[PDB]
Amino acid sequence: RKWEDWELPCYITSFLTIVILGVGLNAKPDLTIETWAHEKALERLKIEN
Amino acid sequence: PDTIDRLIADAEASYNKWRHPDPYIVPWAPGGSKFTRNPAPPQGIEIVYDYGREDN
Amino acid sequence: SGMGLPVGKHYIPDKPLPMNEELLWDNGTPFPEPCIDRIADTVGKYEALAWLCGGLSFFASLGLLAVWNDKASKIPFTPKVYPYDNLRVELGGEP
Amino acid sequence: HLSKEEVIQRVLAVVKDFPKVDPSKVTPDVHFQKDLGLDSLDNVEIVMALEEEFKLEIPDKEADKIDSCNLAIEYIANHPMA
Amino acid sequence: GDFRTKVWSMTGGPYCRPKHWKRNTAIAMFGVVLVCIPIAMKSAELEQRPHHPVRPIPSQLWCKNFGTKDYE
Amino acid sequence: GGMEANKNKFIEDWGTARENLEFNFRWTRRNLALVGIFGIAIPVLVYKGIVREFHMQDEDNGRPYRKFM
Amino acid sequence: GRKKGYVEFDESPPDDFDPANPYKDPVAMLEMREYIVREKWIQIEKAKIIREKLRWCYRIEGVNHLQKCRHLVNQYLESTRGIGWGKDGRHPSLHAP
Amino acid sequence: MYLLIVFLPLIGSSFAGFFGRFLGSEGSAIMTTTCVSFSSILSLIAFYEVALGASACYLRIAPWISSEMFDASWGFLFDSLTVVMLIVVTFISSLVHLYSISYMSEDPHSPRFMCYLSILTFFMLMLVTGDNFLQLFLGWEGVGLASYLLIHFWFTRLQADKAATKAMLVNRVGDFGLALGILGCFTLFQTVDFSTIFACASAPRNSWIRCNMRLNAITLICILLFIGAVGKSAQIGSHTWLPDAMEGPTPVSALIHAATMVTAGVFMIARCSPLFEYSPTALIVITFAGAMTSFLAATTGILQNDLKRVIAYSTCSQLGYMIFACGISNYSVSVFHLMNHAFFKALLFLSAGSVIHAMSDEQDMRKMGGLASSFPFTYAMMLMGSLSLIGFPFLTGFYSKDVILELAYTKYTISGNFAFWLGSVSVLFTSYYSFRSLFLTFLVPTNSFGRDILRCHDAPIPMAIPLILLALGSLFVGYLAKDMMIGLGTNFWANSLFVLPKNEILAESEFAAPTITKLIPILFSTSGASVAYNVNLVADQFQRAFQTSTFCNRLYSFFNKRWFFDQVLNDFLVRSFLRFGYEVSFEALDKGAIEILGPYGISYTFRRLAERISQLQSGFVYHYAFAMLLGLTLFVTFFCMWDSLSSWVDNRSSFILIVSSFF
Amino acid sequence: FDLSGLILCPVLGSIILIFIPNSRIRLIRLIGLCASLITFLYSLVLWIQFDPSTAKFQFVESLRWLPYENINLNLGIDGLSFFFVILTTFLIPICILVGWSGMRSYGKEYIIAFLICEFLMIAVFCMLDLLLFYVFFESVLIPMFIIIGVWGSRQRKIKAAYQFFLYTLLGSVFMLLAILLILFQTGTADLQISLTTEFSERRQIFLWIAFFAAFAVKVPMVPVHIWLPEAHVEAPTAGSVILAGILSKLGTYGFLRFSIPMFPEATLCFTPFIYTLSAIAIIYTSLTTLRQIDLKKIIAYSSVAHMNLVTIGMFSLNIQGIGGSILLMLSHGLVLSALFLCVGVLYDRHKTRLVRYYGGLVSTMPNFSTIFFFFTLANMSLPGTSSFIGEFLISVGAFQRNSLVATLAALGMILGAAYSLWLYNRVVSGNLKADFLHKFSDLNGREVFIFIPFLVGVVRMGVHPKVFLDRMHTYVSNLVQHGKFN
Repeated sequence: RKWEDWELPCYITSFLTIVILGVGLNAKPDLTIETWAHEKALERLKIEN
Repeated sequence: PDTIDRLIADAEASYNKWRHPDPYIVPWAPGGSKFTRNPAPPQGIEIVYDYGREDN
Repeated sequence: SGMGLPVGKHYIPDKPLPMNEELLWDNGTPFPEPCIDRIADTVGKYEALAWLCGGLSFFASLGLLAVWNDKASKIPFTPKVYPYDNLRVELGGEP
Repeated sequence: HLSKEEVIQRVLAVVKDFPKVDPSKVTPDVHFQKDLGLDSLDNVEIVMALEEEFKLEIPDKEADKIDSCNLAIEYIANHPMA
Repeated sequence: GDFRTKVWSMTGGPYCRPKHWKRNTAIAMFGVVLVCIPIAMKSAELEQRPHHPVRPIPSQLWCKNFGTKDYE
Repeated sequence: GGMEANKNKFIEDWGTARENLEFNFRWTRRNLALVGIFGIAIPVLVYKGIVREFHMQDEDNGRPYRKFM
Repeated sequence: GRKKGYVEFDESPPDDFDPANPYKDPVAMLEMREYIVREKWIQIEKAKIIREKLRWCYRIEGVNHLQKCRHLVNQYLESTRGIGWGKDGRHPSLHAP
Repeated sequence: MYLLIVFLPLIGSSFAGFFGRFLGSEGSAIMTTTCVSFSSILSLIAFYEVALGASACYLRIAPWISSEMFDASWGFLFDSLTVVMLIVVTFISSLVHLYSISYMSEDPHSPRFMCYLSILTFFMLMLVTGDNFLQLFLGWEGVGLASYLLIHFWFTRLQADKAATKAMLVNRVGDFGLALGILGCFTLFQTVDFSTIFACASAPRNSWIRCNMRLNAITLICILLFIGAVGKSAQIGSHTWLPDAMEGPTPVSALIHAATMVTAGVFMIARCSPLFEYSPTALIVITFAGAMTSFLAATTGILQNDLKRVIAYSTCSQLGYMIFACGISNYSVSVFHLMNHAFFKALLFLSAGSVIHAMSDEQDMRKMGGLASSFPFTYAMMLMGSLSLIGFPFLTGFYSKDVILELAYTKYTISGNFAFWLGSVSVLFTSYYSFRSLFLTFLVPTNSFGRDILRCHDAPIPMAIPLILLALGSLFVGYLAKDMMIGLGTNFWANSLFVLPKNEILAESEFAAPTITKLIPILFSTSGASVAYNVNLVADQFQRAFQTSTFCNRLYSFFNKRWFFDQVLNDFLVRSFLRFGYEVSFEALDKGAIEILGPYGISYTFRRLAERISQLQSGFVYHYAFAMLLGLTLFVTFFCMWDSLSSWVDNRSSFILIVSSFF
Repeated sequence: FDLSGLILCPVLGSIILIFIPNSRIRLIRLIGLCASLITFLYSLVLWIQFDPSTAKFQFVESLRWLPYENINLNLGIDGLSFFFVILTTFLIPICILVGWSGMRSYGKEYIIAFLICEFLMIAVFCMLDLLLFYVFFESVLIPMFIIIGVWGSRQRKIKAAYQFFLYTLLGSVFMLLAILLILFQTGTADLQISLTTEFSERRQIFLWIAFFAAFAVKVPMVPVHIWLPEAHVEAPTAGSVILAGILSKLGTYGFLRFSIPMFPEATLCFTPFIYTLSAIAIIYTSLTTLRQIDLKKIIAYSSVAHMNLVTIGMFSLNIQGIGGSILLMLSHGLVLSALFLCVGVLYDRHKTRLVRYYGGLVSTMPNFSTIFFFFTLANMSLPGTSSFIGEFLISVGAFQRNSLVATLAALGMILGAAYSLWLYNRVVSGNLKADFLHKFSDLNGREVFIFIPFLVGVVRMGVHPKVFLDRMHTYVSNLVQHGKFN
């Protein structure tokens, strides 16, 4: 079958979206305020106890 | 015929008063338990292929 | 379980529709019924309400009879007392 | 589907099993009022018995329309749930 | 039906009997066996049993998080 | 293809009448009562109840009741 | 570009911030707000740690969980006293010092 | 193993629903059934490990909803109660899958049917093994969705669509109540985890502000959770969906509205026992609602002329029984009765479905007489299940309902007295209607049409294998599990079920209940059986009374038509809400006052004002010179003479006169 | 990888299309789609480099607009605007993909208008200047009005466009008065200074009233929602997608960004007012959605109800409430876009909107039935969906703040499970009406692909909302902590 004009750009951008999202989100450092405050709270609790 | 009509009306009212709350209905009959369960496909229905295309 | 009869031709409107026809839960069948159906067509809505109120009043009267009975006042055994201060520490009391 | 000969035989049995009916003069093409001499209420009783035997429900208008053997056989044979 | 044979549905359609349904079902069995392996390994890794069982149990063969948790 | 619905004149008239209800408003007794009950009274009661909830929270907290519009 | 993936913040209120006139310095205002947010998050995470150890106490101790985890219950309930930002619907018996 | 238990139905359902064109009607059935069977085998192994090994398995995958302290998670709590529910759900699901294989052999959409069955099994397993309230809610409404989908399985059936929408709306009202309860619990405890909530449930005894009312926080949360359990268990408040949910096929009814879904409210009440034990008023409300529901269902099921309707009302009555068994602060008894009811009610539904399938989908008892000879095995199964449901001595129902009645008697309280009265009368009515159904379906001389009698065949092998297993369970499950679940001081439940020391009356009932009060259920059952025999088989006056006595006809209609409760509630509330949607909200406000005072009136007024302004430009040089002269004169008067003008006139008055001139 | 580059990507494609003959429709379509997809990928690359730890605006860029008067152009994101930028940039290529079949009749002006709208949306969401934010806020008025008027189905498009333009213009004009007053008072329109400067309580009340009017024109409240159903009905399917998932979200964004932190005391004073408005709007709009006959009207009123739920969730000034508001904003953008796409597919196949003609589409459109069922579930906020995540977090915040308004909002669950189910059953379940409709076609490859990202996004944001939640906790905490210093 003959592919539509939109099919190639749409499939390339879908594959690029999948790879970019997966690789970037998994390789992004976990620098969230939640984890930072969890580490700080653990240190403070260890100091207090 | 006039008193016949009044008798018919009175009998209809009496029947409407004393009719069964849930009268028996054949399952495939209109209002039954099997009504429109797995109906046969309607006739004169067409499925169109290649509806939306960039070029015709 | 098994194929049934064809539903038949639906109703093609030939007269002006009522201004509330959306309150007619019509299938593709020639036998449509409103989205709100009264299961007991023989009785009126107010008569059904009166009968339901009578039933609920029977429930309330039986509850009032239970209250008037005072079964707790005729209990045949003293309340059970557990050892070690009625399990204060086990239940969570201050030790 | 149920054969037209069996439909005819069962309808004739229903008609013949009637008090005010002479079983000899029952033919697939007789009329209730004319040939074997029944009134309207006997006709609707016979229609109800046919319904009960054949496991089918007829609308009231068509039940009134059924007034003779030939009509009864024709309707029951045309019905697919016989 | 007459027109239902031209309608593609994910779950077969009316009276779906493919010619190779046996082979397809065998392939589906193998696919279930394949997909259940990572789930089983993740189960064995994530299970926590703070209490040692009274009797030896099948989960003691693969799960090791038995009595390794404390509230401190 | 020829997929356009077989438009029914009466169904289309019903749709147009439904979407053109603004011409039929006449400020009758029923319309005035409905507007005054479900357009004014009910929202006012909801607002009063919400303010009452806030003031009950203030009383339980011991704070000074808050100021609202 | 960022150097490494671990957060670096200071555990001290920003200087040149006047509590009497917090709105005099915009930078000081915003940094003080950020520091208050960080401290509240630290308190929230401490309460979460206490809650986790409480739940594992309740799981480890069986029927006799009311006396073995009583200290953890009290610790968690006093730790959740001032966690929230807009939890004014919570009763003061559990949300007010 | 445990994630395999939870997700095996999901894998089979997803594969059969995404590749059902390749598996077919037989391949999809085989796949779903084998997935559910392996899930059940793993559930039995988990039962060994957890309940019989005194262990406990905990799991956690992802935070799901993660906020400052909204501690949702994809956890799995495997306690003894969770495992018991796992066995019930998985075993009933496997038996229903086999029954469906043999039942939908002529239905075109068997693959989709099996996909729906397996996805509902997965949702129910997620509900049962819920670590926290959010996962419990997800399972709740997922099973609600799956039941809605399965009810209108024949989407072409108009009443099936109606019933599915009604059932899911009632379950949505229940979900609204349960979500309010979850919100209150989270506000109180700053957590949704069951472990933390149950650990710190006793400490808070403060008040609470809700809807401008001051209520106890614990009692409020428990009452809202019970309201959530009302919709799913079909209690007196929101039971209208259960009888109407019979429009779905019989395997649907048996699996969903007899064993797994409709017992989710009872399961949740037992689960939250450490939270419900500190709300005596909530327990009182639970007892009252359970007793009322049991009596209402028992009376309603008397005059039903439909097998599925009768068995659905029996299910509702048993659910009310176990609900007020929970309200006597005895959840171990309630879960035992839940399991026993699952067994024998699934048996009844499967047997009735076999009868209906063989009788060309008759479903009406008025045309079902004289089938005892033509249905030996099916009648045997129906008899076993009916005797168990009545509580024939030493069957599976004798070990569950009798103890419930004894506890209700021994609970010396107003609620206990109410529950005891209604439970005894409901036992009487249950015996009556079960024996009436048995007589009408099998022993009354033939009333069916000759068309169905000729072609009637008893249940085939895959419809009989589930029946045999369910009969064995309905024989021996009650006896085997009595010491395990309802025994005296058993540590089997461990910490899954919590009962306060002051609320335990099991030993008190066992060693205090007089022999006559112990034997009341048997006497009431046999009296009801005799009454059923008298009414059905030797009686020639009931029809004449119903046709010539207006009060008798009204009473018959009242008891036949669901106590008129469905009609009254539906008509009044739903019709009022439907009328408000168009008569008030749309026509009177959206297309009325808002639009009249909005774009419509504004457009008309601006059109007429623009026209009037344009009338000023009359094209007359004299008019233009006049306008110039008025402009100059007004400027002179209002600026040069402004001292006297301000001493005399006011700006407000001048502008008001201008506006009044403009009308 | 900068916000200026993100803004400039639609401009280049727009210019290229402007300078291309209309006879090369294939080239026009391909270039427009390529530009939209390139911008989407560029925004994703901006996503993989977003810091969720800091509270400062991340990619601050300064341009000299007016050297005096301090109205310099500031471009920046902080975490709340970011997901809206991604949402607009993702939704734009869907609009081009929709009109792919009959784009010659639409012409290159269709794609040019949508690209200009994308440019304006990115400019609005990436802005740290109050005056320039208002400039682009009211700039979005041109392309949407032109789209609705030119590519409307019937002659009521004129009235719909008139209502939309007049309402939004009135709101924007009052907002402009308030913004100019703030500029004169503070000496600058910079967002940081406007946040760090005080206002008098009377001045706060008046400025908040003006801002509330402006934004309540956009987010449909009780008196000013009647312009939205007509706009969706008369706009094309792509225009409806944009107006549902983009412009209302713009309005609620502007409200949440410039009203809550700028005027704390005014928000506290007016909090019960918006609670009662939102509860009344939710109940009334759900009930009037129940009794509707037009598909576009049904989904438009669902939009009104869910947007009122959003605005009932913001003043629950806590992390749960505000995070749920933002999450349900994104989820409702996706769900509204998907539902309007389904209705547009139905209209394109069969040129009618009344549900009386439709029925029994399972037998002919099973893939469409499955997609419609999933998206009606998402609109219903079934657990395991992004709409459920947002709604439950909003309800948690509302119950922590005010139990009565929380219960009133939770009453929306029963009503939203009613009209969604009843509409789905009407359209999809039942028997075919061969007299009305007798030729049918299931979803083709293009439409199926268009629906793929919506399903994936909804499932990912419902099952695992951790990414979206953690990308905004810092901003939510700072926004709630703005007023206080304790």
